[PDB]
Amino acid sequence: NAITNHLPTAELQALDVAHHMHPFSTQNDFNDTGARVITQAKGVTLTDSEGAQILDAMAGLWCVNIGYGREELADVAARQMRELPYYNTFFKTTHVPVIALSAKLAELAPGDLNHVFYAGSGSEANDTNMRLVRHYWSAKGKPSKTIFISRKNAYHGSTMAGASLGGMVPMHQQGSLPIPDVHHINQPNWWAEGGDMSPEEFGLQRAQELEEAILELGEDRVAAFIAEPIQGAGGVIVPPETYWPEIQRICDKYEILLIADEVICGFGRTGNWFGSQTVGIKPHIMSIAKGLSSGYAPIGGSIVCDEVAEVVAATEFNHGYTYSGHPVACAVALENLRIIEEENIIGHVRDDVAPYLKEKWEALADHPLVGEAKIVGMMGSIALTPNKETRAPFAADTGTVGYKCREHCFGNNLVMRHVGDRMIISPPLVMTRDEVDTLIERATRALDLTFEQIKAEDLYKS
Amino acid sequence: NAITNHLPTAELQALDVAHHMHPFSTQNDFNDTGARVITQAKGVTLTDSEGAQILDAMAGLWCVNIGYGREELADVAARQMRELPYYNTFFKTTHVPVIALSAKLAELAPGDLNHVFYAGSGSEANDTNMRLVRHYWSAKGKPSKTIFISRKNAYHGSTMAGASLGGMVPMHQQGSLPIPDVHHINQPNWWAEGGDMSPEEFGLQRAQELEEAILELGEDRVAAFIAEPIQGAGGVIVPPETYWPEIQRICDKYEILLIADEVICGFGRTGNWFGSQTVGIKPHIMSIAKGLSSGYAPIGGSIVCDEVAEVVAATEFNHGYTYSGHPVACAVALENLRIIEEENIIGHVRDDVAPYLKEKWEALADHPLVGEAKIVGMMGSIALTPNKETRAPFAADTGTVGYKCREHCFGNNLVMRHVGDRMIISPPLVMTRDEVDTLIERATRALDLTFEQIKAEDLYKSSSVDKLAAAL
Ligand SMILES: *Cc1c(COP(=O)(O)O)cnc(C)c1O
Ligand SMILES: *Cc1c(COP(=O)(O)O)cnc(C)c1O
Ligand SMILES: [Cl-]
Ligand SMILES: [Cl-]
Repeated sequence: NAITNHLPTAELQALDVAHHMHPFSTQNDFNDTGARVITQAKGVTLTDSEGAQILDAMAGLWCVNIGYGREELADVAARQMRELPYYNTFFKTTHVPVIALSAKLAELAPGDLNHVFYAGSGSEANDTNMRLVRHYWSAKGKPSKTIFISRKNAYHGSTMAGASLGGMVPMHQQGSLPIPDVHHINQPNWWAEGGDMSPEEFGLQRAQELEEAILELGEDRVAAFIAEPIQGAGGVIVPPETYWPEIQRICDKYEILLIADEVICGFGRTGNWFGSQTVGIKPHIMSIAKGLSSGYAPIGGSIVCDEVAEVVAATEFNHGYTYSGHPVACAVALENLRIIEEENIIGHVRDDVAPYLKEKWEALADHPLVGEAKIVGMMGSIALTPNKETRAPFAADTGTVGYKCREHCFGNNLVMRHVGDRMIISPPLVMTRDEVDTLIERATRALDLTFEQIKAEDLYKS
Repeated sequence: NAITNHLPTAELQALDVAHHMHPFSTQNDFNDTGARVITQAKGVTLTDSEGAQILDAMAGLWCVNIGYGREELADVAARQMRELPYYNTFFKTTHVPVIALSAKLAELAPGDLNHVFYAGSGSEANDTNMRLVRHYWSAKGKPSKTIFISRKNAYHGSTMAGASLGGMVPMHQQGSLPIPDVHHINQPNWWAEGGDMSPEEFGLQRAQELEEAILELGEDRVAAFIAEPIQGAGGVIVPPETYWPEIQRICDKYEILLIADEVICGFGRTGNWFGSQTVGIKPHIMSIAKGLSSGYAPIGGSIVCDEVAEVVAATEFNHGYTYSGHPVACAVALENLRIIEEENIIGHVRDDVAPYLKEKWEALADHPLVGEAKIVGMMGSIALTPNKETRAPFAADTGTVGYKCREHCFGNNLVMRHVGDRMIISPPLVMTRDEVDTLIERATRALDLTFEQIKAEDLYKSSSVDKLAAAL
């Protein structure tokens, strides 16, 4: 039997759990609940192997920025695969797709971020960052500058390096992690960690932790601060207005590289080409992936400022991947950016859908179960809480209420994910206002069903 | 901002060096000589932006196994990209391409290798292996088993972990590497490191370093031994006949996982589906990429054995990449595997081209510059030497002669690379006998030119200490 969309879902699910190990999963869970089989997608809508139509408020995995079914990219890939499906960039060799895409990326990246080292993923781009930066500081005559400073509940990939830069304890527990010279300061999540400080003062305190970490560890030991402009996988944590201005102040004062992990935030997600632009900072390096190709072809990379590139360009840089700059991926990514740029999809975000989504998403704070509704551009979160006044957590294991809401969302044909007891959305940037209404309608029904179930099941308390 | 094939080569090269940071390079010597722009390819032939045609004896980067120009992979990618160009396998969700690819890999991987964890590259596959294997020994109640044992001059990728697991000193010197709990033993390269030992004695000694390492580190600390069946990037080092059987028997003595890095050797390269079949080992995990999709789309992974997958299957495995199982990459890899299987390309290697290429390649040992010619399946190397009898290296820094030979190759429209003073080839598996003939004629002319050049440069010499040792 050939394995196609024509096989019964149950049969496909058996083959799935028998041979395909899923990311971030307990694989045995698939014996009880088989994996949902997505077979097609168009616009913002997915269809599963039973014909159900799900609104994908997560855009695949924060990445399908131009939405599904844009055929220009499939035409661009086929044409590239026919002419030159692959050649390497190792042999003093190059091709037009990576040349074109590198010039395009330099143009879009603000300031002197004008050079791209290519990777397959956001994880591999942050491996590049670790190796590039340490080599950079040695080449500058300061090889003791090795420490990357990150944050608890940051997420920077799933390689050995990526997982170590992220701040997920569960990830650190697997692989003898973190790798040496990776440190973590606290995250600017006011709702859960703010105490009774104002958001504004809490944002200052959390930013100041970078200067204290520098002084504690020694400036001669610190290589870089790496951070998501807005934490994505941590639960769409929007920092207070005070946070990034004080980070920038600290980075301006001390000899440290600022690494904006733009893997989720890049390419329109926050209303600008880069989250760095939105929050007002000036990184020396940006990690990119995901929205770079709207997820249609695997590709990521590091955009690097002139000064770092110049110093390393005088050295043999012994790093890189067989698929670095893969011509087809580059051709797909370039068409993605043309479609975002020339159809003004970022304008569509800034002026049309994001203001509408904001008004609707922030009104969910009116729901009894929702203590706060945070959103920038097209990434948003809601904290579910048993007490809005105390901002308290539920008594149950953090994520029990989130999981119930998540299940109610999917059962109501909407892709909204939980991180603990926050729910998160990251819909395609081409989403229209009428589509926002459906999202809000289904999110509200799922939130009501979670409320009643929690009440009935005795889980509404702190 | 319109950059296309129509632009002059000189202009394209200026944009390249200005914005494109090349892997494994000194970016600045692109200011000296700009990059060769490859514009198209078909079969085994590259064309560059000036119309020059190059026989690609390296198959892109050890990966274009079905050769260039297979428009089926484009049709499959396009059709997958219109139907479902991306979905994630993170949300208790899946899709048909990753399901079918996994079932095909489980059927092709011998024995109980029946489970695939997907990556984007061979490097990410090895990051998976480190996190998976350490987590597995911890799940088994033995958390102290963390040390990956690897080899010098091994190559296992370029992530923090891939670079660490490889054995390239220049790679260790960038990133504060190797990361902890990685140990390196010596490599089975008899030509350069054999001393006065016979090859098969040397083979046993080199494999015995694995037990020596295990015993000096402690069985309670060791988690895995990882190794390429045949070292590729280190210069296609074919171990002596004794080497892999002893490794295997050492691994069967100890609680240790054998990981075969099949990123190069996999999918026909050595005359079998996997280099482990050819060298006769039973790995617990195989790392895959390159030939998996014939490089037409980026994808990698780890093929995992039943007992390791099942141990982990009972735990939340907090690992994975957005593009793990990417539906277009899978569809392409599947079609690649279909073509390899249904057109019997491995049979074409085994019975037609590999024996012909072996005959002709090993005859290169008759060349006055060549000291040895080693080939398994469709990967080969030759050692360039000033003295065949002693195997003594050139007096000039290692790679001086290899580099000169590489240049004569590219001047003869042949992609033959050097690793130190070895030349290496890894041609597309669908290479025909007439294409072998062109390869060898070009390779032989490049050997001839190299030979008379270094002779004129006064570089055809071992060290004066090695020349005196010619006193027999
Ligand atoms: C998704 C994520 C990554 C991981 O990139 P992969 O392609 O999954 O390896 C890295 N950084 C950030 C900020 C991410 O959100
Ligand atoms: C090429 C190589 C790798 C790395 O694969 P990438 O796709 O470049 O990350 C790993 N192992 C071996 C043996 C390799 O040759
Ligand atoms: Cl929270
Ligand atoms: Cl040698």
